[PDB]
Amino acid sequence: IAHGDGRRPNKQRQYIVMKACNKHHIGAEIELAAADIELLFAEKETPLD
Amino acid sequence: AMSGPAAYASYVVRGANLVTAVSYGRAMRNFEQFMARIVDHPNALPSVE
Repeated sequence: IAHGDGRRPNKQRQYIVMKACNKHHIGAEIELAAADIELLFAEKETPLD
Repeated sequence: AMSGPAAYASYVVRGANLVTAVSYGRAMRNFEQFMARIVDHPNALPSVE
């Protein structure tokens, strides 16, 4: 505001505002079986299999 | 010059054989012929013919 008393009136102003992202990793887990990875590829056998 | 079988005899755990095999962990042989002496003719005496 321009005001007319005996201050020092001040000129135009300006600002520098720096913002940055923040990183987040997230880590989970799956274990699988020995036999499951094995018998994923068999075929053709008895209706029990 | 004898005579005899030209092949083997099969055994598959198809059908209701599979059920007690998977669940109860004990199985049968010829489940239907096993069943017909219990649900159809339960009083049948042991006779060879």
